[PDB]
Amino acid sequence: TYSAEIRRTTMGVPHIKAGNWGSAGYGFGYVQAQDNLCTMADSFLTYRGERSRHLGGSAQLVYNSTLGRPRNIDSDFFHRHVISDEAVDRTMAAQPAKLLQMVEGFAAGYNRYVREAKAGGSAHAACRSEAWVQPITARDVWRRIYAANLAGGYSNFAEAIANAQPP
Amino acid sequence: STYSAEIRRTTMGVPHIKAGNWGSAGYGFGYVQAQDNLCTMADSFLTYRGERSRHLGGSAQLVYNSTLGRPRNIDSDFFHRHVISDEAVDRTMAAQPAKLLQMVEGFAAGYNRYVREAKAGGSAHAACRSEAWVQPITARDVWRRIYAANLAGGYSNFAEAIANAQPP
Amino acid sequence: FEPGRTRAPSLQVG
Amino acid sequence: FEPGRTRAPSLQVGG
Amino acid sequence: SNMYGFGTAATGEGSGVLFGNPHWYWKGPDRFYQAQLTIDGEANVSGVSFLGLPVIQIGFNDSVAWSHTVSTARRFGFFQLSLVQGEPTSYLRDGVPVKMKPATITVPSRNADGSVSDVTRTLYHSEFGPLVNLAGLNPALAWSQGTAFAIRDINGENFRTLRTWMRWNQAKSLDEFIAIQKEEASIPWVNTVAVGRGSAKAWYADIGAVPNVSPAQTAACTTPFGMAVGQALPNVPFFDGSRSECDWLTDADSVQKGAVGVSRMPSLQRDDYVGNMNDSYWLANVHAPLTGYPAIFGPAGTSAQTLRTRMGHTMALERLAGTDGYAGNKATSAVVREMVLGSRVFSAERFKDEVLDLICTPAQWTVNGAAVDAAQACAVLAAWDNRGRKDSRGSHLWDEFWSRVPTASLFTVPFSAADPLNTPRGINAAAADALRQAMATAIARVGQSGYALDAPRGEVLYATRGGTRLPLYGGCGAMGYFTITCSENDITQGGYSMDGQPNASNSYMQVVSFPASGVQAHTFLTFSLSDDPASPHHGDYTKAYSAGQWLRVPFTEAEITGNADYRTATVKELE
Amino acid sequence: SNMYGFGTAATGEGSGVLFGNPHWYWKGPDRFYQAQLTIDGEANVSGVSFLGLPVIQIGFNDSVAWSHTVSTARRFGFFQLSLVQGEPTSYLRDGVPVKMKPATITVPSRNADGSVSDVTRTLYHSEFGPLVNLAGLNPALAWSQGTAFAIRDINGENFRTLRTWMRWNQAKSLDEFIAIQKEEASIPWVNTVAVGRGSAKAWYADIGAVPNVSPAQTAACTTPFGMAVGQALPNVPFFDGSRSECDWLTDADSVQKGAVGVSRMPSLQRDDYVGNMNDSYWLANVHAPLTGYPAIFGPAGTSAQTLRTRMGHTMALERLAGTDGYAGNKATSAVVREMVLGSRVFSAERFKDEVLDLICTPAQWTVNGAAVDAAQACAVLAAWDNRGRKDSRGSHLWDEFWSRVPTASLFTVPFSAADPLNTPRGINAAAADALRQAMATAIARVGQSGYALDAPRGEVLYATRGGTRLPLYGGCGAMGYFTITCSENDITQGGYSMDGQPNASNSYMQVVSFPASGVQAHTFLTFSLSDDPASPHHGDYTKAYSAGQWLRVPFTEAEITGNADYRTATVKELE
Repeated sequence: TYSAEIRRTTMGVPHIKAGNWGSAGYGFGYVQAQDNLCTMADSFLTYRGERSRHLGGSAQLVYNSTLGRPRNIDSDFFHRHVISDEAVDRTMAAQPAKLLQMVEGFAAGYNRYVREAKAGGSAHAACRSEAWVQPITARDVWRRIYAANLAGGYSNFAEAIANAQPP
Repeated sequence: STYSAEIRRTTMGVPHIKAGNWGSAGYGFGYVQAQDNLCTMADSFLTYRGERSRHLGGSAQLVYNSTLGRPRNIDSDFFHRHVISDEAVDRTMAAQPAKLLQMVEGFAAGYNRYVREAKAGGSAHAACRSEAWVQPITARDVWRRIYAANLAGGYSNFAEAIANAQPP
Repeated sequence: FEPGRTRAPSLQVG
Repeated sequence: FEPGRTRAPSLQVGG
Repeated sequence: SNMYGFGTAATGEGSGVLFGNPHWYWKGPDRFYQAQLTIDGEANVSGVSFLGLPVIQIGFNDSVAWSHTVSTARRFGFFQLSLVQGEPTSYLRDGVPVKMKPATITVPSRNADGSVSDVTRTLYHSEFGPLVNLAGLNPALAWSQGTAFAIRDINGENFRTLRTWMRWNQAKSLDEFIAIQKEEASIPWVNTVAVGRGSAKAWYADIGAVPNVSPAQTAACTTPFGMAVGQALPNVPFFDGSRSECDWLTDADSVQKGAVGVSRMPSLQRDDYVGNMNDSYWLANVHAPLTGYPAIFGPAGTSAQTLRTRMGHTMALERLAGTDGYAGNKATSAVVREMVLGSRVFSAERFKDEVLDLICTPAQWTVNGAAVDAAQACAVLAAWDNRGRKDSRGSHLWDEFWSRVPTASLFTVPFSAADPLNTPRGINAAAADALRQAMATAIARVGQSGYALDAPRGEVLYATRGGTRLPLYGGCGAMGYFTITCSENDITQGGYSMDGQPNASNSYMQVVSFPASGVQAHTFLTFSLSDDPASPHHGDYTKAYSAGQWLRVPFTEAEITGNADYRTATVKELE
Repeated sequence: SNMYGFGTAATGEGSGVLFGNPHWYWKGPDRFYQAQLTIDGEANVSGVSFLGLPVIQIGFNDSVAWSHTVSTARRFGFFQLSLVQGEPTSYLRDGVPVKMKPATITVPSRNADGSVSDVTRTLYHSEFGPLVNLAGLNPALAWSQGTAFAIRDINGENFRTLRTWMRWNQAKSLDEFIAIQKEEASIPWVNTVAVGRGSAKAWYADIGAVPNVSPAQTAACTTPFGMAVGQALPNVPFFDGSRSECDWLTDADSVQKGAVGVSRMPSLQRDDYVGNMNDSYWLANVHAPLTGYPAIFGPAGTSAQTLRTRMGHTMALERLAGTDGYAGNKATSAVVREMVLGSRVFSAERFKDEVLDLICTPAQWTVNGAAVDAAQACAVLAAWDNRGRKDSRGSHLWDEFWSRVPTASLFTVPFSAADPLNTPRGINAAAADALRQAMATAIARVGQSGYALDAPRGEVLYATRGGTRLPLYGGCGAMGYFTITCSENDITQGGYSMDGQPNASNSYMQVVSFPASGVQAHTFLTFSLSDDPASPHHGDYTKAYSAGQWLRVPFTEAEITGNADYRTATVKELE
């Protein structure tokens, strides 16, 4: 039972209210998705290394970011190699309880909105029916989280890491 | 002994050059081309002479798309210096009939005439007229350009790759 | 030689 | 080693 | 690029009709420039040059008119070099070390701080041509201790091109035009179609400079590396430099060393029509295919033709059959002027109904587990005339859709050489989910671009001059357009704008015929004469192109001086 | 990115003022998203998160407000691995070969024809971190048969980041904020500035995760390659991976293996102000410089500050001197709100007159042998207010000029650590011709763009929303703007549009203070909440930013419910 009250004020600013961390996550993930689904859905393709599957290997990243705009194939390789299951595990293993719940709630909240966008409505006409608008996992959020830490190091050398090969 | 061309323009500005000889024809044709397209042409002679990097910086891409694609200025310069060398221009010119050598001589002179005009004033070509890469050219330069047009099917397609071929 | 690392260039003039 | 061939990467996060 | 040559049988008149339609840059130094050169008693020629070129490359005189399209014949080869051990700048020639020729080159380069400093590097030539770095093609193809690579382009030693065009500019009949082409064998990378005054047959030829290799050579000289990479360089000879036996051959009637001889180069003369749309020589004329020419020229009956090629020949046949909606059954100048702007869309004409029948029943879908409303999409397309005209409604939806349809087993009826215009065909019933997926995406792209699904193409496809968006017509070859107006701009980036650097599109256009009174030429320079936004000739020609009003270009002195916009001035200086 | 922390001495009230001004992406997943998190008995925080992040990164609660600017501190290093002969995937470590752990990865790739196939390769780790191709950096740095390179990012082992923002979100005072930062030493790549309720001092720190190397170590561990490429990677430890003495050190108060100890990381408390605009820790406060910290945090007074940094501190001093045109001499919430949008242009204020005096007499020139009339340019720039406000006239001329001025020997008065706000200065009279060159070019670029030289900035700098162009103000740091609105678009391609993917610009802004009633906060999210063009929250916030109308964000329960646009809803679900 996740449960959050979403209060919107001027300019749409959401004010999530919940009795626990997981439910706060649930509200926050929902509103972010509600307002920014196409960017977010594209983003999880990035962090998972699943861009080339949907958008082709040679196409560049759609959006700029601390990752720059490398080719999809190289970005995919970079994220899989560096943000691997092991790294995600090691990340998660070092988290407090409430944060782990928050992230659970966040993914489920995001996933709630995806189901809603798939059902209908005129929001996000740009991507609402694309295969890459799809549910995500707590671990995928953790991928994103880990990725935001790498801005000052590994992110700058994504192409370079994805192409490190012996003679 | 003087170049002399009559330039007749009609609807859409289409120029009809009328001349007594091939040199003078070249002169008028060179002139009207510059008069309508100075900025593109001037930039382009940097390309064929391999002088892009000095003016525009080595790490920038070619401004315009063409048969050459859009490599980095530095690579483009090396390609043209290497492939369209003096010897290549010397070998190209040796093969031409006298009238063409003359026409290209005129063409250069006519282009150069317009450069003198544009440098002197006027509002045409406001985008580039003050720039240092707007400069007179030689007959040999026009021959570089002619030679470059032929390479479209082979060398032009591997310009960056030719500019970076060196041993371990 | 790995065929999967082959990057076909621009061959059609124009 | 030829310093002339050095291509420095961008190191400003956000730039 | 497209071109037609129509014979006297196809026109009805005493002379044929030539349609020149190169698809070329709209900006940059290779853009066409329209002009007439008149040298007292030596030449009177009109047409178009690359900026920087002094003679006419595509045009006409009082006797002949011609055009060019890029040929499928490869014009270069690679040569693999076996390097001398210890000496990575020397290669073996039949067990004999040969020095590569070095060149030390310095280039001044402006540093982003202002100052200008020298950057130098030493590059190399083999006897075949310049050394080439092929690591980009595949990392295993680097210049190593034992292996290196040169590239040979036959035009490297072809100094005859400019002489050829000049001679063409002066030519007094088709016969002489053809004779010139045979003597020179210089045409570097294009087909040629010409029509002559008082000549019944239009001319087609891929007669130019082409690398000469035998079938025996191909299978014996291709290196392991050449084998491994062949598929990325189709028909490009990748030979063993080591062996002199692997050098390009010279025929008895070869004009150049290493070049294919004249008699073994494709040509055809027809009193009905010849045409090309960038496929091989093979289907120069649909009725009389050409075969047996050297492999380097491309496939001749084993490959499907592009949608644009299929559209082009369909247009030619339907004109002459009188079944294309124009008057009569003759390829007259006036009628050709219309049809080549017509903007018929082959993919639509052939497959739209098949597609809609299959996916619009019902028009409410589930795609990727998401509800999609395709009532509007389905109904707009069903209502659409399958053209890319200014007032065509829905045409852009089709573009966004068709170019996203996966081609793997899309057609149930495969290519047949005996039906080259109508195969492949037959939309695979199984493709239904792939088709709905592609349509969903198309709906979304047009959605976020801010255009309505039934928007008139004129508002989507445009060129801006003087601050106003001139409405345009046509589209991209990929969709099966013949009339080509192909933007590089994504539809979400303010529509198919033509203001940047578009992919190869209609540039110089001519419709030339020879009535009794003398040549007549109708022309376009789609982008206009002058790249200067301030010039009176930055946008006028483009305004006429938008309106589809062909310019009747004055040719005689009387026509020139008689022109409403006649201006003259004479320039001179010492030599 | 900019940020100010003002203490009670500067504000003259019970608490200080916090100004948070990250310059960041306008699109993409790293873009900011404004929201409030109210958790029962746990947290009540408001501010901003990257899309996909669940805790507030920059913002405030009832007790503390903070922001971040990107720090000059290097967060990575290289390691030169000496490979084992015959075994290029193994590197030597103190004489013994150590095998690089492989990972064989397969990525599905959509092919340009629709079909989906796998592309596979095998990548590697050293114990330092992933292997890294550095041929791009320099050809000689290729993964050879003898040598290879690995990169390490201390944040790769940093797992305390989310917890830290989580705890800051809950923090109950400035002292608690400080202690969390000191406890966690986790902040990955940013400076931090904070202000607390009833706390006189403002906080600055570059305390976080930072590589730990000694000056002794860098002298003994930097390889010949590391020396050779050292200037391209300033303060980046390019160490020898073969020697274990070169491993990153660990201090006695070091929170993480290989990171710097908490007491050797720069911080400062001031009751007047701390600020940072992307330069090093050095000048957190102009009156009391910070010195004596590890090299890796960047230059402490051995480098010229950027123009923006000079603008930033200048603004802060002149506010407190009461010499900036604003009322009083205190940094109050209300004044700070106006001040940070004023769009002053350092380069103009400091160098315009000298440039104009140097090159404008006379105003008709010879530039590269060509006549150039610069009277209009000279006059418009003389008349201009040195600001980038919506109605500033000629500001774009200055942008196109200044960014083209060659910087070599530009100033005659070199940088002096004693005077970091006024040095370098003194426009070199010997630069007159280069300055004329740059100005000539600027006149041309504006000319192409179709804007008049005296166009109001608002028509050049804009965001488009709902079909209408909202006039904007500000510019790029290169001209020495503090207010950042920095287009990636060339002036010729439709002005300084902010509709694409602009450069790091004003994104989430906040001015937070703590009066007796409780936390007050005024905010902007310049690009608006929603990336959907159909959303009413796609352009509302941008309208407000254009008008310069700060949004008082409701924070308490009565404020949220009392808001004129209050809508509430509830979402629930199992697990």
